[PDB]
Amino acid sequence: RQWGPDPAAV
Amino acid sequence: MIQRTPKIQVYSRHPAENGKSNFLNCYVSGFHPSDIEVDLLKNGERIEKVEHSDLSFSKDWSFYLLYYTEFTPTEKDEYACRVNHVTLSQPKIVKWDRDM
Amino acid sequence: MGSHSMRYFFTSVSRPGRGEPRFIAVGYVDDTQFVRFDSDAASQRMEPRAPWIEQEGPEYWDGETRKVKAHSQTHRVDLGTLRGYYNQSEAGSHTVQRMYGCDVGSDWRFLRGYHQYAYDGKDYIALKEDLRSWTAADMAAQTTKHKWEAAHVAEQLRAYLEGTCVEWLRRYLENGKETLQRTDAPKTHMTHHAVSDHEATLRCWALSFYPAEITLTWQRDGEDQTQDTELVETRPAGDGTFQKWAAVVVPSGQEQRYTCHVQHEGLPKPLTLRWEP
Repeated sequence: RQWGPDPAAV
Repeated sequence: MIQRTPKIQVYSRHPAENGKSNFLNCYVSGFHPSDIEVDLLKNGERIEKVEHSDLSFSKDWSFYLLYYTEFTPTEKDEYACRVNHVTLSQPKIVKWDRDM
Repeated sequence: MGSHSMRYFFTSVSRPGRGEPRFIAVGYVDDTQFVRFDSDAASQRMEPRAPWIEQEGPEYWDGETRKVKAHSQTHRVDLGTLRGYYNQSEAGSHTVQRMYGCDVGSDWRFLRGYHQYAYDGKDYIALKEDLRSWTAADMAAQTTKHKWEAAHVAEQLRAYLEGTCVEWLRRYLENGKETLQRTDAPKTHMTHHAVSDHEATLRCWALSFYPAEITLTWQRDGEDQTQDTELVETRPAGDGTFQKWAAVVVPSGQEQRYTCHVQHEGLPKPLTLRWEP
């Protein structure tokens, strides 16, 4: 199961 | 940035026995960037039915892929893996040795 | 088996010529790949790569697809941001990589978590072991670190790594236990290759093993030897197992002094092989 909802942008 | 050239191993899934079906593998690793061209050859001719694994990478960020096809080794047929990458002037050909 | 991991790997490659970055995501439990996404594949879905994940229902696949597509868009943005941070031309292709995951230890509880990010194949930013602080490699990554600190990104990641990640790793380990919790000890043998009238090569083979972690060593009269040896990189067989070999050159007639020692999770005690066939 992935980390969500969405990684923070760099 | 870095360009790292691929390492190449050419080998069979199972111990090679002349006349018996098997799988021929070309494992390319340690490369960067990921764009790469890999063919398996039989007597110098490209094999069309070749498949490959999904792109992944190692602890040092370098990439690795397995290319493979079903084959039947014989005494006289020669197999090889041909690789092109930005780090190579010309494609690199590595002959399959059944003892390696 | 006695520690386990779940890891996700992501690669985005920009295409300055035309279109969006190439994006490839893969997930593993230990050394078993179980899901993929490829932005160039027709499905545009997260896809199964192991039989034991196929039983997850539609809500799972929808959620995992949504997450992975959002992630791809984030790397698309990142590739533009990074080109600006580094004052790079629009003309060249560049790469983002991310890996994150969690380990359970021998007690089946959380052991550690990690999250690492790279630009053009070099470290960029990484979560420290404490899951609270970041390591930034340079002043571009230091800009990201300040951003992520102010947005409490580490707290959100930590909750995942200690919670959901561990829980779902345990679920997969059980659902796939027939293979995931089976150790395949290496099938070992030795070959002998004359190099001259005076010397021979002994090659110690380890085949069809899982997991990939293995140690092959040679000893002469019971003492480790690395001179006159060669070891190949552990390699996939293509059926989910791995292969390796180690070789030593020896004086013809003295083969029996040499022993190959094989350590692997599937072996209760290390094996010792000796040329005396």
